[PDB]
Amino acid sequence: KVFGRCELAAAMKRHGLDNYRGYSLGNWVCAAKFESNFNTQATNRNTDGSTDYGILQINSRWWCNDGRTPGSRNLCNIPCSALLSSDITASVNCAKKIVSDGNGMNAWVAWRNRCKGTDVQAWIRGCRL
Repeated sequence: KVFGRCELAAAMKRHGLDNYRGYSLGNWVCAAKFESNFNTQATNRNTDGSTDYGILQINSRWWCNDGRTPGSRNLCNIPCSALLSSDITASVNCAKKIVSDGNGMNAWVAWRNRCKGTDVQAWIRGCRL
């Protein structure tokens, strides 16, 4: 499923992402935008061979098991395909584990290079959340 800006923000708010670990809702919507383009089915294969899955592009070498990434820790203990679902609960739940990791949202390259230090609040303005 391809979400709308406000549609995804309300879904993330309800799943408890607004200010989870100090990151306001706009950060999460901005990240999703540049990581998957709001598309739950997005997959991207990396040079190291791991693949990124879903709305929040969660990585197979550490967080999920896709049955093809050797040395995968599968920290969120879940098959990567579960993350391409129209229901974002699994993505959001694993993302919470990733963000509490000590590196924060810097773990997402797109957040770091395109959202960090911007008016992220512009991402949820005009939304009935």
